[PDB]
Amino acid sequence: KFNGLTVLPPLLTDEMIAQYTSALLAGTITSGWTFG
Amino acid sequence: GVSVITPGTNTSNQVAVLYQDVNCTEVPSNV
Ligand SMILES: *[C@@H]1O[C@H](CO)[C@@H](O)[C@H](O)[C@H]1NC(C)=O
Ligand SMILES: *[C@@H]1O[C@H](CO)[C@@H](O)[C@H](O)[C@H]1NC(C)=O
Repeated sequence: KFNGLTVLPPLLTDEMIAQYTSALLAGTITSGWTFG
Repeated sequence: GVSVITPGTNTSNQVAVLYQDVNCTEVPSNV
């Protein structure tokens, strides 16, 4: 939108990043520091 | 913009093409 200027989308969507943080958060609530 | 997706010429010479943020009904199989 404009003249020669474009914006590229990020590779990870926001859904994917919220998935990543919920996996980190379920790992720590449930296993402590052992999963890292 | 137009981008070309290639597996590498040392694998194949087939190619796919991305027309960036263009509605796919006004470009000019698999669309
Ligand atoms: C590139 O080509 C060489 C010889 O033609 C082959 O040994 C090598 O595996 C090829 N690389 C890939 C990624 O296919
Ligand atoms: C492309 O145009 C058609 C016709 O109006 C429309 O139905 C379609 O939703 C458009 N593409 C996108 C991604 O919205």
